[PDB]
Amino acid sequence: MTQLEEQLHNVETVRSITMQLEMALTKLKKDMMYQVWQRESKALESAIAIIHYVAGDLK
Amino acid sequence: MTQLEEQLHNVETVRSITMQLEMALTKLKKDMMRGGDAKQYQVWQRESKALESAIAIIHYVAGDL
Repeated sequence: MTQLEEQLHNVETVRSITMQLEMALTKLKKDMMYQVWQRESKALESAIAIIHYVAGDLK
Repeated sequence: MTQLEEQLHNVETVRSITMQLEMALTKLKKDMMRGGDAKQYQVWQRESKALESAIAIIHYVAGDL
């Protein structure tokens, strides 16, 4: 159980930090909101969507 | 200037978090090289490569380095 709890903790940490990154990018994009600002903001939304998706498999 | 400082500090927070993510992925990686084999390591190798590629994109777009 201790070692399984360690593996679980390492997966949960990755999941938690990925959700934090999603929020940091959201603040970045929200705060910055002309095409180039707009285009970076869409790119950030897309990067956020991606890492959210990829991280879903972590459960 | 308020807008510039706020953007710089937001990009800094992105840098910090992405550094922390990369460190956590390194640890998760040790455990996968040891916890067994089969479906889940190959599932993990898929997921890890995708995660690191998502991080590379974030760096390209946010430019945190």
